[PDB]
Amino acid sequence: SVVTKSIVNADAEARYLSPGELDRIKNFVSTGERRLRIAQTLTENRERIVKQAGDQLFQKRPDVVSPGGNAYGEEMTATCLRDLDYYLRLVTYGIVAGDVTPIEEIGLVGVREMYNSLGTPIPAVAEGIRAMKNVACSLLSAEDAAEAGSYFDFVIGAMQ
Amino acid sequence: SVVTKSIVNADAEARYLSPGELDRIKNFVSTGERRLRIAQTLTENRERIVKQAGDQLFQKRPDVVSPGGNAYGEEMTATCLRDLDYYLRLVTYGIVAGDVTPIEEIGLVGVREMYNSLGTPIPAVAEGIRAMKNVACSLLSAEDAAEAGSYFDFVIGAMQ
Amino acid sequence: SVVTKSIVNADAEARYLSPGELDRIKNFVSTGERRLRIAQTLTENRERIVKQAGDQLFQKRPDVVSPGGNAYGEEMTATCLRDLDYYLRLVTYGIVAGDVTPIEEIGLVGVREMYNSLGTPIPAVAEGIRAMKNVACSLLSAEDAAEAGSYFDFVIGAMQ
Amino acid sequence: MQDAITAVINASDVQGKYLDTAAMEKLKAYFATGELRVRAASVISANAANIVKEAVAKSLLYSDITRPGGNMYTTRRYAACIRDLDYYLRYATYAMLAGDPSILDERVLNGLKETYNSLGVPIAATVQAIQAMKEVTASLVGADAGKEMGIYFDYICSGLS
Amino acid sequence: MQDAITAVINASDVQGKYLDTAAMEKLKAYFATGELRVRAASVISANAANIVKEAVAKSLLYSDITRPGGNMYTTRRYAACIRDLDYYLRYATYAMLAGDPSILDERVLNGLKETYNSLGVPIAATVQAIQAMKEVTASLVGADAGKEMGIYFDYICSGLS
Amino acid sequence: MQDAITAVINASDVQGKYLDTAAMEKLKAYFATGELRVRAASVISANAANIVKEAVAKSLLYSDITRPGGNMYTTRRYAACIRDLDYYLRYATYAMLAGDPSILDERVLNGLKETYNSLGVPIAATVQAIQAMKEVTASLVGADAGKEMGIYFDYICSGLS
Ligand SMILES: *[C@H](C)[C@H]1/C(=C/c2[nH]c(/C=C3N=C(/C=C4\NC(=O)C(CC)=C4C)C(C)=C\3CCC(=O)O)c(CCC(=O)O)c2C)NC(=O)[C@@H]1C
Ligand SMILES: *[C@H](C)[C@H]1/C(=C/c2[nH]c(/C=C3N=C(/C=C4\NC(=O)C(CC)=C4C)C(C)=C\3CCC(=O)O)c(CCC(=O)O)c2C)NC(=O)[C@@H]1C
Ligand SMILES: *[C@H](C)[C@H]1/C(=C/c2[nH]c(/C=C3N=C(/C=C4\NC(=O)C(CC)=C4C)C(C)=C\3CCC(=O)O)c(CCC(=O)O)c2C)NC(=O)[C@@H]1C
Ligand SMILES: *[C@H](C)[C@H]1/C(=C/c2[nH]c(/C=C3N=C(/C=C4\NC(=O)C(CC)=C4C)C(C)=C\3CCC(=O)O)c(CCC(=O)O)c2C)NC(=O)[C@@H]1C
Ligand SMILES: *[C@H](C)[C@H]1/C(=C/c2[nH]c(/C=C3N=C(/C=C4\NC(=O)C(CC)=C4C)C(C)=C\3CCC(=O)O)c(CCC(=O)O)c2C)NC(=O)[C@@H]1C
Ligand SMILES: *[C@H](C)[C@H]1/C(=C/c2[nH]c(/C=C3N=C(/C=C4\NC(=O)C(CC)=C4C)C(C)=C\3CCC(=O)O)c(CCC(=O)O)c2C)NC(=O)[C@@H]1C
Repeated sequence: SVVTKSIVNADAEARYLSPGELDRIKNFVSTGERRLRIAQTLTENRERIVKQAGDQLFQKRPDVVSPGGNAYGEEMTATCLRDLDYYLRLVTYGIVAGDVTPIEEIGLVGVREMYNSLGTPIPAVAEGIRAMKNVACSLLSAEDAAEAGSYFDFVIGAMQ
Repeated sequence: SVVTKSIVNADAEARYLSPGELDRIKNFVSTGERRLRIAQTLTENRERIVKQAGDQLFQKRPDVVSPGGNAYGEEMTATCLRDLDYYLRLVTYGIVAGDVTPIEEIGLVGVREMYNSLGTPIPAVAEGIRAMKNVACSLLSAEDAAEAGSYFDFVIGAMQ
Repeated sequence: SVVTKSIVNADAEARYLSPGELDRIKNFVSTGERRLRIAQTLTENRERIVKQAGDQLFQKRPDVVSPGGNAYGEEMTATCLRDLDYYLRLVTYGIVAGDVTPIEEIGLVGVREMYNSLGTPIPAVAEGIRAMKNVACSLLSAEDAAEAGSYFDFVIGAMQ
Repeated sequence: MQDAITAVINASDVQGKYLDTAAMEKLKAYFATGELRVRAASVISANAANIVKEAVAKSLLYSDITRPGGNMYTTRRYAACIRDLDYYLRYATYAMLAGDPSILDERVLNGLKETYNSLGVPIAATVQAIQAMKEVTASLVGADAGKEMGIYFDYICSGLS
Repeated sequence: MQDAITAVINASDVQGKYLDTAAMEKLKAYFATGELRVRAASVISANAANIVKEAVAKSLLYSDITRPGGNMYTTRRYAACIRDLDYYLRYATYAMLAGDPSILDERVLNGLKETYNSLGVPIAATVQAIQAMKEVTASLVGADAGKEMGIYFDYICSGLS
Repeated sequence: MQDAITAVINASDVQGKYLDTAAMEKLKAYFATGELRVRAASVISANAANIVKEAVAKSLLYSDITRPGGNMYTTRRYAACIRDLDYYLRYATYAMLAGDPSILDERVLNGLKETYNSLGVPIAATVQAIQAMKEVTASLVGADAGKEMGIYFDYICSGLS
């Protein structure tokens, strides 16, 4: 969070938090209620987002669910929708945290090493979370869709 | 001491003490009897030096013993004369050691951090040991006053 | 050995042995039988090589076995022939190892520090192993004398 | 390190669950008390030198530790002691501002007791100094902010003992 | 480190004896099996990624360790685990190619159990992964080369336990 | 480190007292014996290589330790041993010249026994070498200077055991 980042930077230089850094915590705590509502909206509409994002993902990339692909079969396709559920769960942490550190530490650090070993196409995984972004943001308002979308974009960029 | 310094420098380069460094111990042990007499003279006239140095110190800096100052009152003034006694005791160690290391390690390393926390004016403390120098050297001979005075000057310079 | 060197270099860069490095083990294991025959020939003719090399060594350097020298007397001369036996035993390890690491680690690393403390002339020791080289190579064939001689030369060069 | 927000996230992360209805209330508790934490941090930052000064004079000064033979004796060990109180006050403010004592376990208390017992620093005397700052800080920041700081002051004292 | 050749040399070195008639036969045993060791190393080097992949899918994947709460969970700890199998496979190949497990004691097993028990890595799960690679490697390299590799695979598992 | 002078100063420093009438006599004892210490140091410095040579030949050479299997065997371990005797002789001279064994505790004996027991160096053999140098040094420096050196030679041997 911004509170954690402000303390780490302040502790590094051996000093108390500056008036500017304290102000970054002041607005963070005031706008905390806003981000919790955004997190709840995605949490309530969790099953719908994963299903629709999957349907759009397999439409754009049929080779993954076709014979020879990584997500071929009911079990392999169901496991792919769980990956989407994981990153959707990480996005909700990223939103409520106010930064992309929870998303980074958990499901992004060494993400290509995982999928290359599994044999999963990571650009296909990146295209999957693109589908979640559009389905998730459509539920949220115009202002909230812009805020929540920046966390999805970070997950897309890390995979690319 | 010079013996300690000669061993530390010799051990650093991995070698026995050089003919020159051994000669620095030869004259040190011969002139040791001289410095002990200087140390005893200050030790015998210990109470007089502290009293007169205090009287001169408060004459030059009345603000410290005036209302609002650091040494205001009987207890606060008595504590200041103890500080003078400490540095006088350190000077006697410095003399008998043949160098300013005992003075440095004990009462000088992080001396400004102490007095700034206590709220004591350190230039006033430096002016205090100036008084001790003049009172202490007056008891000693012309040759001994020059030798003993160099240790007082080191304590003055460290505070400044 | 070449196998040890190939693994150490491969482990340093974090990788499996290259096709070239594996080939250095392929020829090493094939030519292993050749070097064992060379090692046995020196081992069988062990007592003769040391005796003749000693006789030639003391002929070229009589001062060592003369009064005042390091190898003066029966016990001191016998101890010198043991040194020759040690380096001959190390040469046989060097041959069978395929490199001069066993010779280096055992009897060469800090060899001048030993002989300078003992007071032995190391160029005389180098001249001793020159005698062993010529006596040892004469027993071996033309091809084997060239191979085995390179290990003796390494022991000569390390002493110089 | 962790704070009140990320600590709740990691709790739900290990279980593999989304943010629960109970977990959301823990975050709302931190956000509602956010301005109260920041207000206290600015007061302690301004009166950083004074809190350490009064705490030392109240508990440490004029006693065996300051006298020859004691551990505070000499300017080096005196300056080294007030430096620790400057750390304890600063690291206590981080723990309060973060709302989680994870920073105290990692970057302060980790191998602190062993370092003192080796060098010969008195733990009982150190605790009285930190407890002195707790009372001094509470008077400045107030009753609400003073209690929250006191939790992390007592946490440092618990780690030493 | 040591190999089959230098290990025999050091054995004769400590005794202060030349290469015995029995000691020569130990070297000839290594030289005769030299091409068989090199052939196996090239096969494992080519199928380095596949051996680790199949071993993880057989033993590790689809279980509590991969799920939230487990030790393989998260991409960092997942990537860190397959990295260990890449080491164990590579260091096992060195031990086989050298013909002496001295490299495993020095540059792998030295303080490995203590590092896991500190961080909280399951040893029982790690052994199953290495034992999985032993069966996968044996099918590729053959029966002769598979047994020799298995000695140094089991040596790593013995060091962990 | 400390010497005879600064050791007396630190003793009076912890008590918080000036140099006592008894404390002055301890310093005068060091100054009166100052030229005797310096004379001995110059003799050992000149005969530094010879003292170590004779000590090794008397105690260490022609025995199991020098033979294959022993700890002095090989040129690396032989050269490493005489290097230690060069240290012990040099650090013993510092202790004598300083008149205080504080240098031996800090920059020599600190974790020395643990380093040997790990590597496998014989302590009993090391003591005989140092005790050999004590007898060799005593013949050169004399009876007066030989006794004073012997105190710090035996101090090193006491630290190892
Ligand atoms: C006198 C020249 C100045 C002065 C001094 C003053 N000092 C104090 C209090 C203390 N001074 C010390 C000093 C030392 N401690 C050490 O270990 C050493 C090195 C050996 C020194 C020099 C200490 C420890 C104290 C704290 C009391 C204690 O001993 O426990 C005061 C009192 C401050 C107060 O208000 O409490 C004063 C006034 N005062 C002056 O005006 C001069 C400039
Ligand atoms: C003051 C209340 C007490 C006290 C303290 C004292 N400390 C030391 C020496 C050290 N103290 C520390 C403490 C910290 N290091 C850190 O990184 C942090 C925050 C993470 C703290 C709180 C360290 C590292 C040292 C060693 C450094 C050094 O230069 O010595 C001393 C000196 C001990 C000595 O002999 O060296 C003292 C006196 N003293 C008291 O009397 C109080 C109880
Ligand atoms: C879907 C967009 C893509 C896809 C995915 C797919 N994944 C798997 C198997 C696993 N995926 C994971 C993922 C994670 N583990 C984590 O800890 C995190 C961070 C929180 C993530 C994102 C794991 C652990 C597995 C292993 C199974 C297990 O949970 O134990 C598969 C199956 C591969 C196989 O053949 O076995 C697939 C297919 N597939 C696609 O086609 C999309 C590109
Ligand atoms: C995989 C089969 C198991 C597993 C492993 C796992 N390991 C770690 C962390 C580390 N692992 C090592 C291992 C090695 N270091 C080496 O140098 C070598 C060869 C000589 C090996 C095999 C090291 C050094 C670390 C620490 C480095 C780091 O960045 O953490 C973790 C993460 C633990 C953590 O919380 O940090 C994991 C998960 N995990 C499993 O579940 C398998 C049983
Ligand atoms: C012969 C060519 C030269 C010579 C040699 C000589 N050596 C000694 C005594 C020793 N030599 C050794 C040598 C080694 N020790 C090792 O560990 C290795 C590596 C494997 C070697 C080469 C040792 C240990 C000794 C000490 C005796 C012992 O074994 O305990 C002497 C005797 C010196 C004396 O006066 O005591 C001599 C004369 N002498 C020559 O003249 C040639 C130049
Ligand atoms: C000689 C009397 C004995 C002996 C010694 C021996 N020592 C080693 C290895 C080391 N010895 C030291 C000793 C010191 N380090 C210091 O800094 C000081 C002064 C402060 C001393 C005295 C150290 C650091 C080492 C390790 C360095 C290294 O390169 O190994 C060995 C070799 C052990 C090994 O296998 O590595 C030996 C043989 N040997 C004897 O037999 C005598 C009893």
